Amino acid sequence: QDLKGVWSELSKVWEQIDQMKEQPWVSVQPRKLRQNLDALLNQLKSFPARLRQYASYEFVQRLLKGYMKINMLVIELKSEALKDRHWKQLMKRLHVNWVVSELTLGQIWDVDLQKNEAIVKDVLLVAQGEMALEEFLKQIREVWNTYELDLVNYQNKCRLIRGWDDLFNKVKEHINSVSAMKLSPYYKVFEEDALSWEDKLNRIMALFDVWIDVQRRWVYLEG
Amino acid sequence: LWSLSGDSRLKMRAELGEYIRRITTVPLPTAPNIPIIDYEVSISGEWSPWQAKVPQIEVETHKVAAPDVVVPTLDTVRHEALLYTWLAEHKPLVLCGPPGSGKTMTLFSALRALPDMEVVGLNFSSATTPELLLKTFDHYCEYRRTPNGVVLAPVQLGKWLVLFCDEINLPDMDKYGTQRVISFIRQMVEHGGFYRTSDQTWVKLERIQFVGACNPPTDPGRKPLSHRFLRHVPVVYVDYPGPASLTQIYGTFNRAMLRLIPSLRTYAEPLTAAMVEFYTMSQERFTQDTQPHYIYSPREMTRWVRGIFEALRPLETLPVEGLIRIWAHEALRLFQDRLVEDEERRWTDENIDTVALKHFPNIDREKAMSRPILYSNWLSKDYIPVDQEELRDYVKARLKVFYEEELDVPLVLFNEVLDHVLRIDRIFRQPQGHLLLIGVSGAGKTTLSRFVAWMNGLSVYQIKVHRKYTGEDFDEDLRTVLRRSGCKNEKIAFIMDESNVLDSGFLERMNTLLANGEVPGLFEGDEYATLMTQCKEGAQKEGLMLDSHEELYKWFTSQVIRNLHVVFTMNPSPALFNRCVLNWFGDWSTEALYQVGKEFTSKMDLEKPNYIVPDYMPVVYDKLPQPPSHREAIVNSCVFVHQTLHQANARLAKRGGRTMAITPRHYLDFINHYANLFHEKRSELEEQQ
Amino acid sequence: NQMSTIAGDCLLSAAFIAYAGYFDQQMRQNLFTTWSHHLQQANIQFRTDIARTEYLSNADERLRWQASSLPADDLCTENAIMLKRFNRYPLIIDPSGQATEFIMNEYKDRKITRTSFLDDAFRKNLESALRFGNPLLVQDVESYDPVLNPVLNREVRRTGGRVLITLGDQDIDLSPSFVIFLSTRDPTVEFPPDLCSRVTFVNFTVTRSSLQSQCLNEVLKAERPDVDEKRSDLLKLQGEFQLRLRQLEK
Ligand SMILES: Nc1ncnc2c1ncn2[C@@H]1O[C@H](COP(=O)(O)OP(=O)(O)OP(=O)(O)O)[C@@H](O)[C@H]1O
Ligand SMILES: Nc1ncnc2c1ncn2[C@@H]1O[C@H](COP(=O)(O)OP(=O)(O)O)[C@@H](O)[C@H]1O
Repeated sequence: QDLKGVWSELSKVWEQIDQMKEQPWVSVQPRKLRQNLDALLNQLKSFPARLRQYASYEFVQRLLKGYMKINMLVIELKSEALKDRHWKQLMKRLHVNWVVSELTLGQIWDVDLQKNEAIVKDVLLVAQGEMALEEFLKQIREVWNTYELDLVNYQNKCRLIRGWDDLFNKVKEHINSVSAMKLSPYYKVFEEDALSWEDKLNRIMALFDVWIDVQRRWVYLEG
Repeated sequence: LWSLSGDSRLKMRAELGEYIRRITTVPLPTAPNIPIIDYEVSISGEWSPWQAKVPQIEVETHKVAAPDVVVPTLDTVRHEALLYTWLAEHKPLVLCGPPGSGKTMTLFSALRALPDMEVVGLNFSSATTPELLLKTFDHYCEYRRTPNGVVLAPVQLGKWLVLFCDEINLPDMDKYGTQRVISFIRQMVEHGGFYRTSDQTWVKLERIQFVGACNPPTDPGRKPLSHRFLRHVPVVYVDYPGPASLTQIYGTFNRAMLRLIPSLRTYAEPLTAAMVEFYTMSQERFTQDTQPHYIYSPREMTRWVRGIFEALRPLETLPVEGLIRIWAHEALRLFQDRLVEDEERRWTDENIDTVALKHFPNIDREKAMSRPILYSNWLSKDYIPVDQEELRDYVKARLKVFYEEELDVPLVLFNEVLDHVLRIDRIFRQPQGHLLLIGVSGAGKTTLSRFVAWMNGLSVYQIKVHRKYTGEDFDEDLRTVLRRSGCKNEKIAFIMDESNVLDSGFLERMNTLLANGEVPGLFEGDEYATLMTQCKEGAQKEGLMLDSHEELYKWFTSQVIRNLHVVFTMNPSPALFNRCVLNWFGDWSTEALYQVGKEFTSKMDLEKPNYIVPDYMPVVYDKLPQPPSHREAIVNSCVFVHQTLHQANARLAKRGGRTMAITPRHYLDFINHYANLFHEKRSELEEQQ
Repeated sequence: NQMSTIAGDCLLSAAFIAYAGYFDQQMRQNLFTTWSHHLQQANIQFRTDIARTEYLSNADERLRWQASSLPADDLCTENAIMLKRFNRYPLIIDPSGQATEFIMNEYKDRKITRTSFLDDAFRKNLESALRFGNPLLVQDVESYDPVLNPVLNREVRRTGGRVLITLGDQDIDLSPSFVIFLSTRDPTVEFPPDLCSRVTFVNFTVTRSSLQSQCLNEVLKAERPDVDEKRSDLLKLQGEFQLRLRQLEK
């Protein structure tokens, strides 16, 4: 009858949803996930009005609607934000024991992301702040690993260092910004790295402050 | 005629023509009505009117009011003849006239019309230095030693490089009354070359020209050009297009735009006549003497045509009713919201409906009679008329969501808030480059800008200036916002205030983007290469390819002119005030203060059933009940307190001065203090009881 | 009866402590008289001839302020009340140094720190105070630093169960119990409306009416101590005597 037909359609939709949820979280593409969820919703809407009044169909449709709503949270979760420590915080707060390698969208969808929106958003914001500071340390690291001291010949005797203003401005800016993250709240995560880089910058500053004076006095006495 | 007093007004040209007719013996145009300046000399040796050489053009429906399209007219053809005459002898020339009169764009058209001329546009800022000219020569030209001396010529062969330098008088004079770039141009024009600082030798220019354009020197920030430089450069006064030219150009534009819907082809001419009449009358009043932002130009009518075209683009089968409704709405949004006094506003509205009836009397008075005349694509799927109540409910729900997600402070929607939200949305939707907001501090300009940006999916970028800011950081942030808007299709809404701007270097970088949509001076070296690379990646996202690097920059520019919308604010420049759609976000009116007090004191318990209704005490004319209750009386007393602070400040200014401005933030503070103190005292007395 | 007459008194006191700043004594009195006259015209039951000095602060705070090196002027007491109950951070304007010394002795327990806009370490002291909930005082507010806009606006980027505030490109935790007191030396300074809206102006400048009131109070205290005692009794009769009776009842 009509009930048997709607049960068969519900079974087909459930099979489609389970087959899609078999996709591991690593390989779940949010854009394609949204497109396929929209296709499933359109398939559901293609059912006749008599079949649409059944409670099971309404429950499946509202579950898919909730998945579409939390699709933004899916996009935000599958970024370079979470890494695995923030995932560990999410596991600790949600009291669920998943496997990172075996993680699939089905496990995450079973846990109510809509109900846990506050926890998820807090974890995402913490992951955002860390990325910014970590990237900044990486920048500083790249700049000071790719920095070369310019040398210019002096009367065919030696090659004195040219570009004191640029180097001193860079050092001062970096020192001020190092103090700046030392003021940051997310700084406790990168505390030791910031301390080490500050020590390196202080050593550089103290070396070049004496070096410029030695260069100036040396050229004066050479003349 | 065209050299003597060729840089003066029409009246002075006519006066010189009359004097010459009096003194000369040569035959002159026999017509006593048309001034001689409107005639020309044919190769046969007879005076022929300039009208006969004006062709009738029919621009595409999809190109109506295009930023670069040109409609030939009498002024355009006369100036085109003069430019060809003065470029044949390679004499640099300057087009001087009021903002928006049609100098820069017409100069682009005339220069690009020639096939053997390469045009380079340089925007002379207030900090312009000859280093800019040297950089342009390095980028476009090469140094050649084979002739007698070192020679600077464009890389392209057979091409005369025109260095179009608009805003030529803008660069600042030094402490001793001279402009370095002006002197550089004078040296390179009179002598024909310059000394390069690399090895101190005289390089000679070949195949390099100069062309300029500027606002009148009397305008703010404009320095008169040196006589030694002015001796070489003839100047032409390109004044505001006359009623005839305006009617012709915008009749052509209307005839092109209305071809989308065939039901209103016959109404194109009366519509154009109505627009030009309203523009003329709105230019007669609201002179710059009354307010600095009361500047009117054919740019206003161009925006007027463009808005009507945008509103009619998706809509099909529109009667004359909707056409005149959209005409009136655009007139309201362009000629009415920039105003300050309510008398001016009502004058504008009465003039609008009067003109609508003058050229459309047969129509029913229901479109203009309708008071709200506010549209919103938010309701339904397109830009259609919408009633105020349904829109109010929708925006209240959306703002509920909004102050649930960021901006935790509550907001009350009085009618002014709704109007300003609609205006800001209208500006954001169109592919424009700025929305400048002027109003008293704390009234809510930035808040509503952020709210509309949140609705329309606009990202928010605010520069957090400190005491140690610099121009380099500001330019870097500009380029960052551009790359987020050009390299990525993400639509940004840059939010800045007068506090962030310190020097004029932070300014005119706006104006060039507002009139153009790009700032060439920001992209150089590795930054320009990274811009092209990220633009290539964005093209891959859009489906394009590397294509041409210059075409990558062009795609960046198009994305910026379509996506980016910088919004900037002051408390209450003749150019920035015309490149922006200026919306007057005045201090909250009595009704606004009443609504603020009512909703922000709602939680307070002030229900006194035995309240004896008094007489007088009128502050809010629209008291919710005719006999006020305790709550209404208290809110009326609060708005009366605010009005009394306003009056006390005005009186203190009258007798001596030394006053501090009263802002709506003060009203919010007063209401918050009232609620907190009332709650504390009530709780203490209840505890004692 | 007191419950019947609460709303008008609260309205008057809030309007006084929110609007009637930066005004001299006669201007404040005129504004309060106008507000009370309007409330009478509106038949709003506010306590007649209310005095704002003890309505917003009973005896103990007044004695503590007096022990905190604060002048006994009525204008000074009103300014101290404004300093105690403020929503926007106050901007002290005092030709003398009495107000700075008072606000300094008042917040010694909280480790109030001296700083000025002209100092290059002003920003560093700012974030240092903003971290541990340390009150901060800034002088020479004529050269106002725009970096204070986020903190004056009280913008809160609360996220993840914690409070945030953005200072330039840097983000800092908005520690609780943090107050900043802008101060100045020049009585005649024209602040921009952007700064004017974000602060509660607290004027200590001596004018004709303020000095006249000081001289009248001094001569009443000296020549006729009985009248001064009766006036103090009248002032206490609103809150202090009732508080003493309530304590004796307890
Ligand atoms: N004769 C005309 N032909 C075509 N467009 C015109 C004409 N007159 C005015 N316009 C229009 O008016 C506006 C004038 O813009 P344009 O940039 O040329 O002004 P401007 O006075 O040179 O400006 P600025 O001094 O700010 O550079 C444009 O929208 C242009 O399309
Ligand atoms: N319609 C409104 N209702 C309630 N509060 C408002 C309204 N408009 C503005 N405000 C308040 O004004 C404060 C600051 O306004 P802001 O946008 O900074 O003004 P401006 O743009 O002039 O700087 C905000 O905290 C906001 O709460």
